[PDB]
Amino acid sequence: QCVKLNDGHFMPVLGFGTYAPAEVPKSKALEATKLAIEAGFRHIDSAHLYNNEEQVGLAIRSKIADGSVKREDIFYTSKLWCNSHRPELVRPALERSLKNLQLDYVDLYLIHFPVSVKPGEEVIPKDENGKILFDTVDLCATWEAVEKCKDAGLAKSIGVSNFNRRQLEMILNKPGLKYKPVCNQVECHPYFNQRKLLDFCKSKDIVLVAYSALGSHREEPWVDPNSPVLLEDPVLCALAKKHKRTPALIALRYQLQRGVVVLAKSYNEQRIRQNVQVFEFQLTSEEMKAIDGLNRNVRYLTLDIFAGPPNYPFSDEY
Ligand SMILES: NC(=O)c1ccc[n+]([C@@H]2O[C@H](COP(=O)([O-])OP(=O)(O)OC[C@H]3O[C@@H](n4cnc5c(N)ncnc54)[C@H](OP(=O)(O)O)[C@@H]3O)[C@@H](O)[C@H]2O)c1
Ligand SMILES: CCCc1n[nH]c2c1[C@@H](c1cc(OC)c(O)c([N+](=O)[O-])c1)C(C#N)=C(N)O2
Repeated sequence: QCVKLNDGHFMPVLGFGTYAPAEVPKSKALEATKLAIEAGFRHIDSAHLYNNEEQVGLAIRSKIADGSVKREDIFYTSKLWCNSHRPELVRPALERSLKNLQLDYVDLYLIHFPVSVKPGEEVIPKDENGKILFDTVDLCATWEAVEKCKDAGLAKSIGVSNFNRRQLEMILNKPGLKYKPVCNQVECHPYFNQRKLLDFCKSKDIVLVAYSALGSHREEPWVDPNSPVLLEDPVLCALAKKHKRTPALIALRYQLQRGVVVLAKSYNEQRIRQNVQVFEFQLTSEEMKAIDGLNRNVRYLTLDIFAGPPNYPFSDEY
């Protein structure tokens, strides 16, 4: 149920995603994470950006308190947001998360996104023309600060998210590198299966972690409502009928059998319990091939508002 990372730690291959649109009350993140743990999830993914780490920490700690799990049974991910890329601000950011969580460490700390924005409480700072106030930071300097967090034991493992191949290489080949990223958390699903980035990551011992595995939240305005609905896919639904599972479970199983760690968000009890069933069955080679055919090379999450700066990751082929 776990993959071994390049720093020797272990990551459960199924993970619970906690992000939800703003309209959703924070109390739901607490209830949802509790249900997820009760249903079998041991890998919990969140972020400072999501503004729920207080709720997600409470859910984790309450499931420790009622004796369901030990801390060591739980793999919790946080992420450093773009308003704290500056080296001197990395640790205060992790420490703030730990304070909100009331946890002693995170199992995994990621650089959330490679484009930096102006330091401050605002997570998307803008000027009067509604333009983003970008910052200028050497992400290599950021990584060194992130490395010290592992030295200090605040994060057991460290990694990145939304990095392209060249940005991975920038870190990987950096003079005096202490720790490789253990993972690259990126968008991955049958419509955008990241084969080249996946091959690159494997070659360097980096785990690929798939977010928006089910076709994403589809939150407006962030995502075009005209974009294909992954869970309504002909092939996934046919595989679903054939295996007496669901399209969601097919999409999740696909990532597992191709060596990808896979995230899945849900605030619904039934689907939360459904999603852990990913372990109950397997696809054949021929089905895996057929899912491979689904690739459309189109992202649900482009973050156009962050395009412009030299670190915008999605302009390279991969
Ligand atoms: N840049 C980043 O690092 C980044 C970006 C995006 C996401 N993420 C992470 O990845 C997580 C998940 O990605 P995501 O939120 O974009 O979406 P997702 O996991 O691909 O899908 C979420 C949507 O699918 C629905 N759903 C869940 N299980 C289902 C099932 N069994 N059958 C049918 N529908 C189902 C959910 O509805 P219900 O809640 O009603 O069940 C929700 O609307 C996030 O929470 C976050 O942790 C990270
Ligand atoms: C910079 C904009 C931040 C932001 N605030 N609210 C958002 C975002 C976008 C986002 C960015 C993420 O990492 C960069 C991320 O981790 C996740 N996630 O977890 O779903 C979502 C987004 C999209 N698409 C949607 N629908 O809502």
